[PDB]
Amino acid sequence: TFQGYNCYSSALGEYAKQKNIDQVENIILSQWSFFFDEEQFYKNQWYTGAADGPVDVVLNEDLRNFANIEVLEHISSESQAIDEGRKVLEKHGLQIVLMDFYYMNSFNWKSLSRFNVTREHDPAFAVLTQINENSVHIIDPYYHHEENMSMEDFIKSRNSMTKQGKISFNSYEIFSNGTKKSNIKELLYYRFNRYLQEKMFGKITQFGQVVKKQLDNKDRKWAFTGYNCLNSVVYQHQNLINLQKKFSLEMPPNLQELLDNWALIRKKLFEYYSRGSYNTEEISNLICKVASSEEQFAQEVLKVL
Ligand SMILES: *C(=O)c1ccc(O)cc1
Repeated sequence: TFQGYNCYSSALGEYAKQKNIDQVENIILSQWSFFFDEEQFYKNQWYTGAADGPVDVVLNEDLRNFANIEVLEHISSESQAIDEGRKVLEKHGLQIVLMDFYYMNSFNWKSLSRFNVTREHDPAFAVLTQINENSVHIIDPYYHHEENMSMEDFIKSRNSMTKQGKISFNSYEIFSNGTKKSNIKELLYYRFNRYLQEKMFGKITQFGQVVKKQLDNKDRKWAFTGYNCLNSVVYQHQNLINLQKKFSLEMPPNLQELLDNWALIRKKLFEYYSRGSYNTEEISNLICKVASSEEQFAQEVLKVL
C-alpha cells in the first residue's frame, strides 16, 4: 500500500493510486512540514510530527492550491452509513472512512519488543473496498494491512468517542475540479519556502525545550506519543530520498544523515518510555540540534534544487 507520511495522507494516496487520480501522490510525497502543540502535549494527544490530525488540513489546502483537488468531509448516522457506503462503492469503488483504531490494531508491536500494547480510542483511516451482509473488507494503508471486520465492529468503530473527538461515520471524498499538473521541483520549492517562512524548524526547538522540562515528570507516555508522532517526519525524509532517486534531484548531501538523526531521536524516546534509560537532557539536546540542521538543510534545498 501507499505509505504517505501519516494515516490521512496514506488513505488519500492509496485511494489515488488504486483509481490513478493524478497529482495526489506527488503532492503527498513532496510534503515538508513540522508542527508542535503544547496543549496537545499535556493532554497526551498526537502533539508533534509532520501535521496536526486526524485530518491533515494543510495537505487539503495543498491539494486545492496546486491541483484544484478538493477533499469533502461527509458525516452520517447509524441508520444511513452502510446504505450510503453501498452507493459510494457503486459510484467510486472505494470509501475513505474515519475509524477508531481501538478496533483495528493493524501494527505488530511485538516485532519491536512491546508486548504491553495499551488499548486506546484514537481516530485512524481505512479504505472500505467491499460491503457484505455481516462483514466488510478494509485496507489500513498506513500499516500495509487489510482485514475482514464484522459489520458490528465496523459500525461501532465509526461511531466511537476517541481522545481526539467523536466519530460519526465520517467519510472523505476526493474530487478533481480540473487537475493542474506540477513539476516535483515546484512542489518541493513551495514546501521548503513555506517551511522557512512559517519557521517550522522553530516548532522542533519548542518540542526540544518541552522534552528538557520532563526531567522529573513521573509519567513517560509523552515519550511513546512523541515516538509515534515522529514516524511522519521519518516518512517525509524517506519520501524526499525516494523523490531524489526517482527524479535525480539536487539535494544537500546530509539528507540521509538527517533521517538517521530523527531515527536516533525516535529510538531514544522509545528507550526512555520503555524504562531502558533516564536521558531527557540527551533527547532534548538531539532535538534542538536537529532543529538547526533542518533549518540549514531547508535553506540549502532552496539554493540547489
Ligand atoms: C493513524 O491515524 C493512526 C492512528 C492511531 C494509531 O495508533 C496509529 C495510526
